[PDB]
Amino acid sequence: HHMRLKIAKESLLNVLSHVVGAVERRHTLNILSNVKIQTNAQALTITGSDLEVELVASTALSEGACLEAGETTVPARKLMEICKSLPTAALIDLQITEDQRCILKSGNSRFVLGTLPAEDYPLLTTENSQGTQVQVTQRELKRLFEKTAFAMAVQDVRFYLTGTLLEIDENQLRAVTTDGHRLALCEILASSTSSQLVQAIVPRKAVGELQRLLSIEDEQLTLLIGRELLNVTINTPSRDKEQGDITVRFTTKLIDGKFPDYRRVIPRGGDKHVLIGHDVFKQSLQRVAILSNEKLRGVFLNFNQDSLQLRANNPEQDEAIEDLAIQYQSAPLEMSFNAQYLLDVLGVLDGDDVNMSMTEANQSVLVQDPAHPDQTYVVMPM
Amino acid sequence: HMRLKIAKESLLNVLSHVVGAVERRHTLNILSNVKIQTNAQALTITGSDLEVELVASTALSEGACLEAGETTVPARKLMEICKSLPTAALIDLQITEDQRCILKSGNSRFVLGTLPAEDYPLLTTENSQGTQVQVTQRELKRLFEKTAFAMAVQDVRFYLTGTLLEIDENQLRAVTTDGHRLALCEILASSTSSQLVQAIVPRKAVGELQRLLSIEDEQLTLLIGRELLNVTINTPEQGDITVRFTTKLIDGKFPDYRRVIPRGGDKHVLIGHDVFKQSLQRVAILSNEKLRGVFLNFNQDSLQLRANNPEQDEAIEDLAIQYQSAPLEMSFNAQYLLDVLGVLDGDDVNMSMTEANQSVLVQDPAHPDQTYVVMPMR
Repeated sequence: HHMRLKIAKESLLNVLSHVVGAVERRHTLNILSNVKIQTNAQALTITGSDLEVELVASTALSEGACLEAGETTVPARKLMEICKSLPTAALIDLQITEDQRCILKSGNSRFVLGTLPAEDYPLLTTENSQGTQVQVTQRELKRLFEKTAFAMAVQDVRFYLTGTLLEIDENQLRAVTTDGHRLALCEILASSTSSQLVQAIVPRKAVGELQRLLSIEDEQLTLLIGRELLNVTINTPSRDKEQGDITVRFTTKLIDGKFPDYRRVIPRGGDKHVLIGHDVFKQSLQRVAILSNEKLRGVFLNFNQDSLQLRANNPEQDEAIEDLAIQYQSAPLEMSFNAQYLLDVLGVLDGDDVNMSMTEANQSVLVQDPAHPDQTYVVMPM
Repeated sequence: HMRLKIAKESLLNVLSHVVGAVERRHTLNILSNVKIQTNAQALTITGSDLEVELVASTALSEGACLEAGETTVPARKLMEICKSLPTAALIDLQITEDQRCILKSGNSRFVLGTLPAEDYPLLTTENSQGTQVQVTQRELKRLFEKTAFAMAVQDVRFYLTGTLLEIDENQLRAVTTDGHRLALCEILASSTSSQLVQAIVPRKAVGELQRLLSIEDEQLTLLIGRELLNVTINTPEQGDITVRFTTKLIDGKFPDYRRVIPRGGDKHVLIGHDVFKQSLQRVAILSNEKLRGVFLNFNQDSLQLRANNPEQDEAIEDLAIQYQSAPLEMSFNAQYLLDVLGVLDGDDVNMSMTEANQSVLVQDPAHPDQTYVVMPMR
C-alpha cells in the first residue's frame, strides 16, 4: 500500500550518504534526481543512480521502524538537506500519500516533498552473463585508484581516456590511466580464475564513487567483471548505538571501447637514469615554476653529472634558476616538462627517492619509486 | 642602487600586511608592483590601488642594508617567491641599472622586472592634515564586524558601498545599508575636536582594516579629513611592524539613517537565538532558491515559519515565543535575517514591528550598542 516509516535521523542519513553521490543534480530523466526508497518490516533499501553508476544501500531496520511497507522515490538532495538540518538524535516520521507527496515530520517541523512512482525508476539490467570474478582486498583496490586517479581526463571527445582501465592477469590486478600527456599504472595482488586477461574500462564517476566507498582495511572483496557491467558488494561497518551494518551494492556500466596497449607506451629504453631526493625535487620545482608560463607551466630540466638545474621563464622575461644535487653520472640532457605533471606524480609517490629513466629529449620519461615497484608513471615532453 | 640582505620571514612579514591592497590588474600598471624603500635603519614597503594605501615599516638590523635605495617589484610574484624558500632562508635583493631585480636565496636565483620608484603614485600629501579620533583597535574592529555585511556590493549610489563613520560627542558609530536593510553599531571613542564629522570609508578599505586590526586594547589615533582617513597601526614574533593605512573617502552624502530606523514598534517579540537560527535555516531549505523568501506569522505565544517553492514543496515550523500582541504576517528574505543573527552574540533576540508592510527592528538585549533593521518583502 503506502509507505510510512519512523526512524532516527542518523540511521536514515547514514544509508543515504552512501547512495547520493551517484545522484545528479539535474538529469535528462527526471526520476533519477530522486532516490528510490523501499521498506519492509526487516530492511530499508535506498537506491541512487544516474544510469551509468548505480548504488544500492540497505540496512537492517528496528522493531517498530516500518509502520507500513512500500516503495517510492523522493528528491534526493532536498531530503538529505532536510535530515541534516534536524537536531541530533531526532526521530523522523515519513508518510507517503495517495497524491504523490512525501510528508516528513520531526519535532515541531513539517516538510512536504513531491514523489514519483517507484516502478518508473530505471535499474541497470544485466543482459549479459558469464562474468569474471576477481578477489581483491579493499585496501588493494583503493590503492589502485589513489595512485592512478589523477592522470585521467576530466572531459574529452574520446571516452576511454576519461576512465580507468582495470585489467586482470596472472594473479595481479592492474589499473591504468592516461589523458594523452601522461600515464599512470599501479599493480596489486588479486586472485582470479581466468588464464587469459580481462579488461574493463571504468568511468570516472564510478571510480570516484568506489573510492569513497572503499576503506583501508583488508576485508576481501569479490569483483564481477562482465563485458558490459562491473559489480561489487561492499559491507560498510556501521558502528553506532544499535545501528545495523550497511551493505552497498555497486554497479557500473563499463566504458565501451578498447583501451590502448599501455605496454607499448611505457619506455623501457632506459639509457640514462637519475635518482633524486623527493623533498628536494618537489621543493625546487615549486620554486622554479613560480616564474614559468602561467597556463603552460613549462620548465627546463638540464641534466649534468651529479647536478640538476631547473630553469623557467615567462612572457614578462622573469627568470628562475636553481641547482639540485642528483645521483646522475650519464651523458648531458636538457628537457622541458609541464611542471604540474611532474608535481602530480610526486604527490602519488610515498618513497624518499625518485628515479627517472630517459633516452632522448624528444622522447618520454619514466618515473618511479625504488621502494614501490608496483607504481609506474610516464610523462611525455612538450 | 638598492641592495639588501634580509631574512625570509622578516621580508615576508612586511609584505603580508601590504599585499592586500594590491590588485591583480590595475589601469596604472605600476600599482601591481609594491614599492620598496630602504636605508640603514628601516625598511618600508607600500601597496596600493589608489583607493586604499598601506605602508609597512620595520627596524632593519645593522648591515642588512648594503645600499640605500628605492624601487618597485611585482608584488604577487615576490610574495610567492619568498614563500617558496626554505625556513630561516636569507634573501639578497639586488637592483641593477637595467631595471632587473635580482633575488638570491640558497641555491636559487630569481630575476623580476622593476619600474621606477619615481612613477609610483601616492594618495597622501604634505598638507593632508585630519581631525583626530581616539579609539581602541578592538572597538574599531568590532564596529566593522557588526556592520560590514549590510554594505551594498555594487550600486550606482556609490555611498551605499561603504561604511559611514560618524562621530558623536562620546562615541564613534558605524552605519551600513544597501537599501533593503541597515546595520548600526556604536562604541565609545574620544573626540578632541567635538565637531560632528562624517567619513564614508570604501568597502575595500573596511576589509583591509578588519584584517589589520586586532582584538587587543591598544589606543589608536584616527585622522579623519574631508578627502582621506588615516591611521597608524602598530601590529601585535618577528620584531615590530607599524602600518600606516590611508584611504580615499567616498565623496557623497550618506542618507539620514535615523529616519530609516523605526522606534515606533508596538509589537515586540523575544526569541532564543539558537532556536531562531536553527528554525529559520530548516524552513529556508524549501524556499525559492533565488528569492529565499520565508513567511513569519505571529500568533499568541507561537511563531510560525513557513516557506515554499515553485515545485510546491513546503516547510512549516513552529516556535514557542511569548507574544500576546495582535497577530501579524510578514514575508522576509531568509538570508537577511540569518545575516543579522550571525553578528548577534547574545542568547536572546528582540524584534519590534509595527505593520506587515513596514520595517522591523532587531536587537540583542545584552548588547544595546548594535541595532539592525530589516525591511520586509512584497
